[PDB]
Amino acid sequence: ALKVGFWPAYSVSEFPPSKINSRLFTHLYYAFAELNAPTFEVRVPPGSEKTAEDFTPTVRRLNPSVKTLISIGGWGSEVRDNFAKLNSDASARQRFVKSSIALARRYGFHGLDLDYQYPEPQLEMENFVKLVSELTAAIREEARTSGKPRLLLTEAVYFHQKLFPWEVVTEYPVQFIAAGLDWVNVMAYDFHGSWENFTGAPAALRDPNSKFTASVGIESFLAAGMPPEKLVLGIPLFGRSWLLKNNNEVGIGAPAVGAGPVDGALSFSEIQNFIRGGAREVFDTTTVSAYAYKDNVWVGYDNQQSVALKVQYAKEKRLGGYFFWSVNQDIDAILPKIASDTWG
Ligand SMILES: CC(=O)N[C@@H]1[C@@H](O)[C@H](O)[C@@H](CO)O[C@H]1O
Repeated sequence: ALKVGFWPAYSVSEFPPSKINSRLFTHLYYAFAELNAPTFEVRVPPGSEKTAEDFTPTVRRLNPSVKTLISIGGWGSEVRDNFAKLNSDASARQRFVKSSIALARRYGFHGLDLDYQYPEPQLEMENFVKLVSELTAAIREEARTSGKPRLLLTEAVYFHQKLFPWEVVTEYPVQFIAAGLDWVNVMAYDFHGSWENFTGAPAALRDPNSKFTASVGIESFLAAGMPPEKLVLGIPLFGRSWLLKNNNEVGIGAPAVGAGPVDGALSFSEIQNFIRGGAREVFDTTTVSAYAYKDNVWVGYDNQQSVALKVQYAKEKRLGGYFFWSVNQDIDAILPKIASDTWG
């Protein structure tokens, strides 16, 4: 049973690793190491070496049996473009594989994660396969030479097995992945947000009149032949916010006029403050989700109830477990506790 949390190093000032309740997790990820083009000598951001080093011993103080992984990449065009440059260059791939393994070992991480959004189109998937093929070979060789247990290898995946459901240009090679990776982190969120001019459930578990749901995505990996234990269901600890066109239209599907605070996203903790400050919270049973609104601000997120429901779902579907992005966004570890209690 995998209980996974992502900690972003950029949150270090407001939420250092010591604040993580690691008793609620089996694995904690450090996000993110840099690809560092053009050499592709992977590294943590220069000047953060101490933070990277202290991460694992720190989180193990509260839970000595917790394991850690370091994630390489992240979202955005720069990371995507750098993966694309890297994967097409055999020499660069060799430098990446060598430096990534060294990076994990340097700081005492138990594994590596690749966060590439996204390996499309077909050429990019094929070249990513080359990278992972070489990385897995090196991981096994490093275990034999060192006498240590091999590093874990995971990767972030789109909510759906096809890239993309509406226009398929490539797809995740599920048998390759099941063979080479310990698990995948399914990003079952950001289905809806301020890029749309209507409010919606940003991480809907299901929806009777929509294909953008966690369940539809999970079903697609399972249909493709992925062993269910290889799938780890992502749950956001943030919500997507909109500014309402009309303050008296406050339900799902209400017209909107742009991103709410802060640039279209609020942490769960910020959403708690929003409610304590007068916002009305609604649970939407149709989508298995929450939303909250006050004046012209509307936010959709996962709450205590929807998280319990999503974790039970993951158990029903026989998944490997769940992950949260990102742990700094729930300062009192409200949702990680509910999730851990639900699975146990
Ligand atoms: C489920 C999905 O694909 N969601 C994406 C979202 O991640 C992205 O931020 C947005 C804006 O480009 O476009 C959506 O289609």
